[PDB]
Amino acid sequence: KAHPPELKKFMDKKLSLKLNGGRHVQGILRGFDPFMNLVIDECVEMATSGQQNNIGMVVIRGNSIIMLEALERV
Amino acid sequence: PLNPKPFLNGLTGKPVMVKLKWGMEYKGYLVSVDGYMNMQLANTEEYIDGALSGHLGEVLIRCNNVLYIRGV
Amino acid sequence: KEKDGYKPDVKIEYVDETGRKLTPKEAFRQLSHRFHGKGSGKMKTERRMKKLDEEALLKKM
Amino acid sequence: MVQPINLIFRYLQNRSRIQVWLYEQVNMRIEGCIIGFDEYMNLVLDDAEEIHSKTKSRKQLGRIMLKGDNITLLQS
Amino acid sequence: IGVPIKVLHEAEGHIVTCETNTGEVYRGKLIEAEDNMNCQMSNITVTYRDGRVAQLEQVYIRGSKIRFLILPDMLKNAPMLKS
Amino acid sequence: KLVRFLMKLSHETVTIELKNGTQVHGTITGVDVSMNTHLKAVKMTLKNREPVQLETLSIRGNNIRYFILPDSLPLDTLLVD
Amino acid sequence: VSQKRKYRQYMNRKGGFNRPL
Amino acid sequence: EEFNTGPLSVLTQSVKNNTQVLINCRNNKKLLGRVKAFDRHCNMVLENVKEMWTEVPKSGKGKKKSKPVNKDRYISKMFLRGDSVIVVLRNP
Amino acid sequence: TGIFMHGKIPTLKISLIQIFRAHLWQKIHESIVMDLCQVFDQELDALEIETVQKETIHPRKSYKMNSSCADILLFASYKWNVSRPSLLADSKDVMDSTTTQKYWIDIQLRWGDYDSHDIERYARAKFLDYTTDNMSIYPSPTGVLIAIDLAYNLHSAYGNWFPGSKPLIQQAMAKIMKANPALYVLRERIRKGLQLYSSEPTEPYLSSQNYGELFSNQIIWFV
Amino acid sequence: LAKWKTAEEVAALIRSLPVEEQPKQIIVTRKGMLDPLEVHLLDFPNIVIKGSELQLPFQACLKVEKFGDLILKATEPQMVLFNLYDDWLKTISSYTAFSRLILILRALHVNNDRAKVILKPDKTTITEPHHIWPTLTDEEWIKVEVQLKDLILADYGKKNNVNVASLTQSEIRDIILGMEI
Amino acid sequence: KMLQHIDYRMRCILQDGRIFIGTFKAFDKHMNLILCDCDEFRKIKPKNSKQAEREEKRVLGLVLLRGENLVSMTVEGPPPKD
Repeated sequence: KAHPPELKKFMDKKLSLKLNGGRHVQGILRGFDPFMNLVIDECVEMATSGQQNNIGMVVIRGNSIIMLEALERV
Repeated sequence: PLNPKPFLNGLTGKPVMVKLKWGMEYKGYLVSVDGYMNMQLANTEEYIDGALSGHLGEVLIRCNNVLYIRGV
Repeated sequence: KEKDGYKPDVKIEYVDETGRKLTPKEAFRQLSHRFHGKGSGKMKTERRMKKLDEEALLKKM
Repeated sequence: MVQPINLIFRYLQNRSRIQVWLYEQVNMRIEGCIIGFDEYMNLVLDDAEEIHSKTKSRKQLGRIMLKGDNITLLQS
Repeated sequence: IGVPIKVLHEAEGHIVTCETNTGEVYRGKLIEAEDNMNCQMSNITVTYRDGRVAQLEQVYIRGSKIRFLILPDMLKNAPMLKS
Repeated sequence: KLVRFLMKLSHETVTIELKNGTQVHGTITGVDVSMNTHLKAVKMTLKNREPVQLETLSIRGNNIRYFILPDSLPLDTLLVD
Repeated sequence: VSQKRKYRQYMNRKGGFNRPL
Repeated sequence: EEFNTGPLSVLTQSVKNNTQVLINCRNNKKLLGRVKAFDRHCNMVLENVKEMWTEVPKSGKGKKKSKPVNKDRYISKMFLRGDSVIVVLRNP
Repeated sequence: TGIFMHGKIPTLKISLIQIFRAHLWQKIHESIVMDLCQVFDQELDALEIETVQKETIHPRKSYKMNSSCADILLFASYKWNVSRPSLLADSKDVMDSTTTQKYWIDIQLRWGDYDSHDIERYARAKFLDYTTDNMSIYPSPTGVLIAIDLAYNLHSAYGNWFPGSKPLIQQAMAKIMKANPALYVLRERIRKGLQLYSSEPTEPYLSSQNYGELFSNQIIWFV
Repeated sequence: LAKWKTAEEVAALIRSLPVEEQPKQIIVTRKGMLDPLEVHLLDFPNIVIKGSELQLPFQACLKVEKFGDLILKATEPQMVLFNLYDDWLKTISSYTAFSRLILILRALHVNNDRAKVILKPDKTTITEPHHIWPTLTDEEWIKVEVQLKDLILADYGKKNNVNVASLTQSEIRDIILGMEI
Repeated sequence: KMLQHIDYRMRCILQDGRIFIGTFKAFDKHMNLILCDCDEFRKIKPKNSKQAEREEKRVLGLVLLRGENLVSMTVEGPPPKD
């Protein structure tokens, strides 16, 4: 009965994820599941050390996701 | 080519070391694994932070607390 | 006979209502009480209940 | 329109290397190549190695399987 | 889907605030609020545990990481006193 | 299911230690299937605080670390199905 | 578990010579 | 059937024999005691448990100078909720 | 009691009366029946038994030696495959071409003297006599008889058997003669009557590897 | 008369003491004592009377001025009470307190005056009237403990025709307890 | 047993120590709470203090509390007239 999180507003958008342990990440959304695990293109890591770390396509478990901010205008 | 419950199928009886999320480690021959992947280990020795604090015997390790499983 | 084939783990134990294993002499006394349908006197009742709460107080600390 | 399981599907179609990061243990990271997983997202990984970032230590592991509700990320 | 999730269903498009598991609190106006308390909100200020203030015009917070949700007392009267 | 053993335990004066260390000593009144424990005549000591007398409490069932039952409990006639 | 051994009466029964259940 | 071959065989082989198990719980209190019963969640109702944990006197000097002491308390009958179980261990 | 005295030996008579005072024979027989019924209750599911019934034995049946009656009644919920009557110790037994639903158990205590202390033969004869007896009422023709010689503390059964009954009865009887309170009281009374006791193995004098117990909860004193 | 007299005196003390404080285990240093105890404390079968394969030099107390002077000057027999651990129960464990106490007793037995000067590492430390041993903290206690241990081992090596480095920790422990290797 | 506590002035303890008191009006199967009239506390909570009984306090009004962060309940006073 697990409905998907309502995120076609946020598809192909530049979002900054907040992750669990005070962590942060940035990237383009590419999809989801009903469990809100997000797949991300052009992922820049953006740690608290201050230097920005690009990766690319990553997958983030939805358990660890605190918030999405759409940096791009939806 | 090898999925997780086939993997734990592959190592019921060999010595492994399962690492908890809380930093503990457990070395021994594991006996069995359920659907939730609770673990039954026999002949266990508990490695706290890479140094063993004791031989312990037979332990049940609850599924909500394992971090990984390592085949040694 | 073509018997089944197994080991029966027969365990015979005598316990009180509190789950404590019962001594053989006390077990026999309780058997006799239930058999003759009658019990002890007032003074012995007081003595045994006092011993029971005495052991309770001793072990609680 | 791709999914997370489409990424890990394509990724064990690649068998390249990835680094999983954990729930709240931000210094602890584990590098490996997935051999298999299914829907509880427990992952077996090829010749895994724990890297402690704040000391940059690479403790070798081997054939691993890591539990699903611990991961925060998988970076290629 | 019980009565509090129906209350946050009746808080859609309204001024709402959410305090989060880490301690950040988010005061804005909601856009979508689902069964599992996921909240997509707008015109919103973020207050960290630092005490600082930030603003951005939209956010999407996950439901299980919500600590609680300041609702307006527009909803305190109607109609859930039959509860 | 062992929680069914607890809802047979109505009107017992048990203490409950929670995950926050708070010891709650009181007569249990109701148990859910999720161990949602409703208590009365409550003496609750939140730990690192002085204990407070309260007339009624309702602990959520997830937040229970353990129970503490008294000496006088017949569980051999309670854990049967 | 263990149950109290259900016993019976021999003397001063005021009943039939045979046994009750 | 498979009640007696799974990983909970540590518990259903210890409740049959009524032997004592050692439980490292989540707040690192150690429960030694005999399982009266358990279930899927390891909600173990236990009899005669020694609950052994560690303390320090927590800066009784004012200069933060003390050594950890082993404290224990006895509980007669408990119902340990089994989420806080980390490990259950049968005795050697 | 079931004791038979050949000639009048008044001293032995008074001694035996003192030992068996307070309906001890009846108490022993009743305790043994109840313990066996408890074991049958424990293993009912494995033995595919419907229920265990405490047949209303006559109160004097314990020492009614001329006749007998059934003690325990096993209701099956099925028709078992029973065996020809063979000794409890007979490992090899053949199957009797019959099946039954009700299975009766009889317990017979004896006070065996030197001449006739053969439990195997006594049980065999008593079973083959009572089963054919006209005054012995048994619920079913198929059942077992277990004999206990108190004087020599021996045990053996003879009648029919169904799968599992043999090992169950073997181990039950062993743990019985080991740890039955009634037989314990009888043995203690016999020891006291004979004024024959047993010694003890001194004490594990506290050693350098044993002193660690000194600081346990138990309060200890050094003199 | 003497054996049964001491037995009945200790039995009377046990009787006077409440049941809660009554022991369940009594270990006699002298092996020729347990049997009269077995006879006399029959009324309290709940206790276990045993002998001690190890002997504690409790004459060290008599050698000490306080207990010795009190015993010599006590005209009337009495049941004097003391606490051989000054306040060590609040500082260290009971087992280690007992180990320190027996170390001190054995050191005094082998060499009283030398043991006294060692027990007082300096002449400024004092023992309160309600105390028996000088008030020392963890560091001084450990230093004096090792000093007394080395003195005991030196005496043992001098008297037993053997060196000091050839005994393991098990041997050191059993020797200080009073065992013969 | 919670329908015997509706519309009360309930004292709900969270798992951080952030205490609420307000109108226990609606609850859920997860014990998601809806509380009107609710105010928050951290440090001192009243048993007639020597200084003042209510500081470390904030106005919030009506809250939806998620049941994941919730521990206990206690009524502090009878419900008001309105």
